[PDB]
Amino acid sequence: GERVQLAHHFSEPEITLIIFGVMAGVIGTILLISYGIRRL
Amino acid sequence: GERVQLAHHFSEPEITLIIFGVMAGVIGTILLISYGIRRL
Amino acid sequence: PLQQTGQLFGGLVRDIRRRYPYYLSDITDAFSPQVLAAVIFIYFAALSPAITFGGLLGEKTRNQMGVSELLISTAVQGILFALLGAQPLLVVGFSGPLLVFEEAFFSFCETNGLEYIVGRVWIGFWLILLVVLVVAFEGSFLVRFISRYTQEIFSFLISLIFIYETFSKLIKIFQDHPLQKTYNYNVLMVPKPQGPLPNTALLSLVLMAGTFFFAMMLRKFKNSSYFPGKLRRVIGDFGVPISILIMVLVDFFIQDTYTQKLSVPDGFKVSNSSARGWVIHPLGLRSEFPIWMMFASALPALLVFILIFLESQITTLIVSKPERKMVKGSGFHLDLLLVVGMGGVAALFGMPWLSATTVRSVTHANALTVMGKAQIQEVKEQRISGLLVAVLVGLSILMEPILSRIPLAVLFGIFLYMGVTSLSGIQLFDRILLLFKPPKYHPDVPYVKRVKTWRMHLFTGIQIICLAVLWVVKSTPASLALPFVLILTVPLRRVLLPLIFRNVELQCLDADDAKAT
Amino acid sequence: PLQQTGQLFGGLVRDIRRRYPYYLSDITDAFSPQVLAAVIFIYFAALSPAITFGGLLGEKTRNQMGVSELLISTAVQGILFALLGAQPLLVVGFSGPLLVFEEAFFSFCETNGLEYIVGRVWIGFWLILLVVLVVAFEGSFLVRFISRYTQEIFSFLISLIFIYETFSKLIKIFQDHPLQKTYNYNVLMVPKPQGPLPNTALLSLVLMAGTFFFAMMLRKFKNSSYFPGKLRRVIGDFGVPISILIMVLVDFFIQDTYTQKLSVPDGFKVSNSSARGWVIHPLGLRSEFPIWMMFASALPALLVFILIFLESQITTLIVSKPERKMVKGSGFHLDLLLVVGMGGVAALFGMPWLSATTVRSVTHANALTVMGKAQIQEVKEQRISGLLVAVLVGLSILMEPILSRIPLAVLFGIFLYMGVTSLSGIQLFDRILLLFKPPKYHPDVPYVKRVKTWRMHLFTGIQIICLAVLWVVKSTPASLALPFVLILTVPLRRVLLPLIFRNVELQCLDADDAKAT
Ligand SMILES: CCCCCCCC(=O)OC[C@H](COP(=O)(O)O[C@@H]1[C@H](O)[C@H](O)[C@@H](OP(=O)(O)O)[C@H](OP(=O)(O)O)[C@H]1O)OC(=O)CCCCCCC
Ligand SMILES: CCCCCCCC(=O)OC[C@H](COP(=O)(O)O[C@@H]1[C@H](O)[C@H](O)[C@@H](OP(=O)(O)O)[C@H](OP(=O)(O)O)[C@H]1O)OC(=O)CCCCCCC
Ligand SMILES: *[C@@H]1O[C@H](CO)[C@@H](O[C@@H]2O[C@H](CO)[C@@H](O)[C@H](O)[C@H]2NC(C)=O)[C@H](O)[C@H]1NC(C)=O
Ligand SMILES: *[C@@H]1O[C@H](CO)[C@@H](O[C@@H]2O[C@H](CO)[C@@H](O)[C@H](O)[C@H]2NC(C)=O)[C@H](O)[C@H]1NC(C)=O
Ligand SMILES: CC(C)CCC[C@@H](C)[C@H]1CC[C@H]2[C@@H]3CC=C4C[C@@H](O)CC[C@]4(C)[C@H]3CC[C@]12C
Ligand SMILES: CC(C)CCC[C@@H](C)[C@H]1CC[C@H]2[C@@H]3CC=C4C[C@@H](O)CC[C@]4(C)[C@H]3CC[C@]12C
Repeated sequence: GERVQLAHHFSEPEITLIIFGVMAGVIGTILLISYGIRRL
Repeated sequence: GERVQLAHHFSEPEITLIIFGVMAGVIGTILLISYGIRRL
Repeated sequence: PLQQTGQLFGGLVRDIRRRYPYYLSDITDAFSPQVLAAVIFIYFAALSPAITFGGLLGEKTRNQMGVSELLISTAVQGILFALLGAQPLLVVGFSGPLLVFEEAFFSFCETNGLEYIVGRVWIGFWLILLVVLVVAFEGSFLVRFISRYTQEIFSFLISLIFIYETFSKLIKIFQDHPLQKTYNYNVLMVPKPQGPLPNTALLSLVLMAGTFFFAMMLRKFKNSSYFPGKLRRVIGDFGVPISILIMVLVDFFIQDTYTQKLSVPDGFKVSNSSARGWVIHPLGLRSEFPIWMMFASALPALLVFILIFLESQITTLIVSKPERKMVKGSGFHLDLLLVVGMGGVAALFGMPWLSATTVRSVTHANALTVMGKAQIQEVKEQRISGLLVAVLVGLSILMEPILSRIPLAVLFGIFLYMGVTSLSGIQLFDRILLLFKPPKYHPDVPYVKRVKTWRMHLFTGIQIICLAVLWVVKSTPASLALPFVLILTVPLRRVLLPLIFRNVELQCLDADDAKAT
Repeated sequence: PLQQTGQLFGGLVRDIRRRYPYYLSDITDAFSPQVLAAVIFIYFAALSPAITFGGLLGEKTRNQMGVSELLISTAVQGILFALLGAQPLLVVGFSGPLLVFEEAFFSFCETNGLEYIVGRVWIGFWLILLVVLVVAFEGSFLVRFISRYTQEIFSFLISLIFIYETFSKLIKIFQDHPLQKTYNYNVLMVPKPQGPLPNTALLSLVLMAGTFFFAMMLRKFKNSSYFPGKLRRVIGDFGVPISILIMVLVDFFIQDTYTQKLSVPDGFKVSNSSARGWVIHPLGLRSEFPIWMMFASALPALLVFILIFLESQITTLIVSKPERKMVKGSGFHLDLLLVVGMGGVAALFGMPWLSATTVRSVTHANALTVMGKAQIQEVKEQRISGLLVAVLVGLSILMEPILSRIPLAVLFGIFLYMGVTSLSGIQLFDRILLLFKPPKYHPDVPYVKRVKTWRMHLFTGIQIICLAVLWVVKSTPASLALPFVLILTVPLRRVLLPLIFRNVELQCLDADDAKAT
């Protein structure tokens, strides 16, 4: 980065991986729900 | 005319009438000569 | 392309199966000098808006996002879109509504003590979530309801905006250096002239008018009957590069008079080295980013997605009309996914999100279109032109000695040429011209010979009302509501118009492919 | 018209019986707004050459003849020629070759210490003798030996000269006010600016370009399909006055920038009242005029007669071609008599002798032409327009407050319009455009479909060499030999062309009324 950055427990790759994992989990949940609907 | 001009014997109308008279005489003489030609 | 399959990502796969079989021709068909002339045209047509919007963004955001970020984002997104997108003729770049949203978001963050760049990072994070769900459920199938009514309203309005901005830049130049009896002969030039200068506004007007005149004359010469046909078509294809070179030389040989030139940054660095790095921490750069703004970013992300979706989908509709001889297909699902995903990813690095701009894409498609013996013959549908445009836009920082000798006035003339030539295929522009023609001079087209003249003029006047309503909204602080008001034309066409028009009248006036019902 | 009757003054008599019966229609046919627009056009088109040539003549002869004498002579001779002439559409005024003769004769008189104005009086006296004899013996019948070849060479060359001088005036404007970084903000402006000024050259270029653009666009709008047809034709007819008004207003609203304006003299007085008056004595003003110069003035009278005769008769040929739809007739014998006799009379009052100039007369004929639904339909043949033009030129001294607000650049644009629109009916210019076209785009005309393409291009190239030779002769101190070199074109068509071209090819390429042999 630039200047002085506030220190975090998670680095930028780690936090972006966590964010992408949560996003993928939400999208997968929505897709599984949509697969459940229109069948029963 | 304008400013100081040399004085001649004839004024402007007089000299221009002399010139027009000579011109008319020449024109009439040339027409007479041309009419005399082409016939004899 | 707009069919709703009912299969998850079904439109995306069909868009992938539609265009990628044609991949080999997408490189071979670009082996013509017309493609090179189009590359030279679209390089400037994409670089100059990039520089202008980058300077404006840097001034309005304290160089958090500036010229260099916009150039790099434009290059990378254009390269990845040309190499992967289903409609390579689109030009990916920054637009006016995007700048307005950036101003609004910077104001909101400056009010509430939020970090602007981190908020943009989270907006881009929420952007990818929306577009993935849209592509999954084939939300790009709703673009089948954008008939020629909305397409032509949007395209004509955007062209008018482009022409108006082109003229207003010259007005601003005349305001900065007004015509005076006396001037100060020693005025500081760094960074920009601090006072009015002689011969500047008039030379700018001369250069702009000369560039426009040369471009139009060479466009006429393309269709003319002079010179051998091959040489004539070669010179006509290179009309814009020839005009640019002529006027650049003209300005170059006038050493004394000052004219504003192209300005590119020194290097590939951040615009504010004390504000942010190349990667922005989602949790905060200086202060701990609030948890609520991570969830509250969805609504601005919704507005950004609506803006980008409408712009890109309508641009794809316009550049891929059947009457333009597009026989290679366009992918609404793939292009939207690539554009919005690239914008969301570029947000993570403090770089702007881009969209398929209407004027640039239309100009790119026109420059790649071959005319038959008045009739559209074929379109140079290929990926090389956009790829080279994006590469050159990225390399603009390296070629500063070449760009530093190009006045903005020449590019203003090029902009005016693009604006006036973008009105060719618009039937709304044709029907506006019929307002000032006697009915006996109307051309033999389906909307003329099966509709009464006053009915056609009423139909055109209804669209003119919509154009005025949209134009007023643009010049108001609520200029981000333009996509919704534009969407409001669709109920007008599909509901209110049948109440006052017959089916045959609407079929002739609002036709999918200019057919007589 | 050009037949030899064999009777003394037979040609003069037939001209009066041919035209003067139409005298009632020559006044009633002028009740149309197109005639008024032609009056407004040709007023400037004749006044600006008057002021420019008068100023140059005053500079080159120490004001023995200047602006006021030229204005008065132009007005009086135009009024008389409009009321009594057989071709009212001609514009009687001063020309370049006459100015060259004036300079040469002034240098001759200054070398010999003769009175220049008295020598002019005697030349004019010898002029009347020549013209009376020429009309008496019907010397104007030699006009029939000057075919389309010489007419079109002369007209094309004269239009090229007009365009070249119109551009060189703007170049001189740029030279006197160059583009510089530093200007002296305190420059004396009376009588004219003695140093460069900002924005003057560029604004002059802008005004000229805008005037030309508006004139051409209104000419296009005349033949367009927009607006109601009557309103469309009314606007198109007044196109040149509308362009003049628009550009004059545009310059008027720019207060700070200096542009050169039309400058008429203060009043009806001789240019140099310290040298001569309104009446010049044939015997001398300061010294007794030599007797031998009275007889020796015939040779300059011969040269002046050759110049005036060739210019006026070729102009009469051009404006009265059968393809121009002139259905009223023209008199070659009467017009020459009137012009040269009035010139000889005006020499007595110390005023210039004039000629029927090609560009002004062709522009006057074009401004009165009615175009049908591409095809010339009729011409507004009347004496009122030329009479009003001459009256307005006479009143130009009194209307100084209105004339002083009109820039010279606007008139330069109008002259460029006149030059480009005077090349229309010249088939030499039409064949020059065929040098740059493929043969498959050549029109279906007798000189194309009956002559081989390479033969036609050879024929065009032979006429181009004549144009180059005439242009070279103009730019030499022997520029008064141009009428003789142009006369040499007549043997070229009638002797050498049969040695290289077939009879059918010669008939089609040089056709009197554009027929297929
Ligand atoms: C600088 C170029 C070379 C200069 C040297 C000049 C020497 C020179 O180049 O002439 C050869 C060639 C003549 O051959 P030609 O007229 O048959 O060539 C035709 C011409 O190319 C047309 O434009 C073509 O039609 P289109 O456009 O496709 O519809 C046509 O193709 P097609 O449809 O019939 O099959 C061609 O047949 O040129 C000219 O066209 C005459 C104009 C030359 C004017 C050159 C003035 C500089
Ligand atoms: C300011 C004008 C008034 C504004 C009010 C606007 C309302 C208005 O005034 O229009 C009524 C009038 C209709 O009358 P109409 O169509 O019959 O007039 C025909 C028209 O003038 C053609 O140009 C003529 O042919 P040309 O040229 O001689 O070859 C033709 O003559 P002809 O051969 O058949 O005998 C004329 O019949 O004008 C229009 O043409 C409609 C387009 C007007 C465009 C709207 C205005 C731009
Ligand atoms: C880079 O950003 C910093 C801070 O974000 C800017 O410094 C600020 O400048 C403004 C304008 O005067 C003021 O608020 C302060 O002087 C500065 N604030 C802080 C917190 O330092 C700087 O101007 C930006 N640089 C550029 C080139 O835009
Ligand atoms: C008007 O004419 C007079 C002569 O009649 C000019 O006066 C001459 O000026 C030239 C140039 O300076 C010189 O030969 C003499 O100074 C004058 N000659 C005589 C014989 O006096 C005068 O310049 C003319 N006026 C204008 C405005 O050109
Ligand atoms: C659509 C995408 C962006 C997911 C939506 C964002 C929400 C649901 C998720 C994504 C990342 C998440 C964060 C991941 C890690 C942390 C650090 C922890 O110490 C407190 C919670 C906090 C701050 C989470 C809060 C909820 C959060 C912001
Ligand atoms: C064509 C016209 C001008 C006629 C040709 C000119 C000759 C033939 C005539 C016309 C005017 C004549 C002049 C008129 C007046 C005088 C003054 C007099 O004291 C001596 C003779 C003299 C000088 C004349 C000589 C001859 C003359 C010059």
